[PDB]
Amino acid sequence: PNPTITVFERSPDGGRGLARDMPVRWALEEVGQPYHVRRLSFQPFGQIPSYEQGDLILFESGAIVMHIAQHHSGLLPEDQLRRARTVAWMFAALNTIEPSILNFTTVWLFERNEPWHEARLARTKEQLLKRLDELSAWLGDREWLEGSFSAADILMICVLRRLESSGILKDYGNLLAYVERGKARPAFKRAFDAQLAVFTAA
Amino acid sequence: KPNPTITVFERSLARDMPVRWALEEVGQPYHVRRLSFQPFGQIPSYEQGDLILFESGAIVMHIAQHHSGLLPEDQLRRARTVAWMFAALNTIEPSILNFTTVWLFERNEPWHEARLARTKEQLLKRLDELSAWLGDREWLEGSFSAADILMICVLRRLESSGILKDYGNLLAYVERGKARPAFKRAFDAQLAVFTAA
Repeated sequence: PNPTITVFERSPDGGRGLARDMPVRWALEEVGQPYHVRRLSFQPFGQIPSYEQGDLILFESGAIVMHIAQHHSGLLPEDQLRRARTVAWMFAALNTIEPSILNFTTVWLFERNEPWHEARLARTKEQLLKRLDELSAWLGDREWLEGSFSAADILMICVLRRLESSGILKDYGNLLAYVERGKARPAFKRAFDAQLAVFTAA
Repeated sequence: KPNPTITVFERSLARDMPVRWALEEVGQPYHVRRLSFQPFGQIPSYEQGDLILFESGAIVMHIAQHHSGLLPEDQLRRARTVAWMFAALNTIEPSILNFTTVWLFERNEPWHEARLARTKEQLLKRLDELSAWLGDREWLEGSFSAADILMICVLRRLESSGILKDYGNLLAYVERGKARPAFKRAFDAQLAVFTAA
């Protein structure tokens, strides 16, 4: 039947589409699968999003986007050489790029109270800047990560959008344009609007 | 299909261990190229024909989906296995990485005991959830899988710290994987490049 995903009824991003349900929503919209939504209040880690389809219950945004991408057309290449490299970028987005971002942004957004705030911020920015240098050096002049738009691009773009609040992507022209390219897609916009409509409802 | 080539440094628990373990578990012979100084400059590279791979999770995935025993055939079982492979490397492993880099690399920095206590509390919460899921189960989700390879390797970076001692079921989980013959064969082959230098 139809997938049911769970989002929070009140988003900490405040209607900015930054929670981990954004990649899921985007993927479902990109694939054209109608889906049901449940709002929650307070899965082995008790987070969002959960993904439900019959007896199957999924967790982790990476794996949800994976399951959507392989049971439908449009998000993964047919060729297995191409498909394996896509999976590499999906893992790279979440275990290589995202932690570098998260370490910096937590200091930048929330740790202004801490005593050695200045010195720790400089250390996490240093590590982030090398990761982005590497990411931007790879992408160069490409439209997407690897050929056609893929589930890796959804994950990488949603990960990179966590850096909008800090303005760090201003020094990376191709990475900035790359995020904008993803945002310009009608599926992103459909997912963004539905996310924003949850925020206005509560 | 030709035998894969992986790439390690001669400097080390390194990221090739899960890849080594997966290849052993599955029985694929493999060549090892050595290096000193992948868009991100990380070991291991995985080369097989025209396919080049990076990311330990992606390499392990590829090994598991084209050979037998590390991924369940059932699509609902298989999907959940992928969830755990993701949870290991983006939910459990960063908490581990953030604690270990304070615990070892940033002793001389004057913000030590403040930062160490915060990362430990965030770690303990992750381990609480992991212990709670695991319970008295042998493995994460049914039979041994590639998720267990990734998780056990992730958890072994906590050996130096001794934090796993208050999580009896997790400590024994690590030993359960270590006692597998394929682990030992992958452990020794990793130790063969350790001694040649």
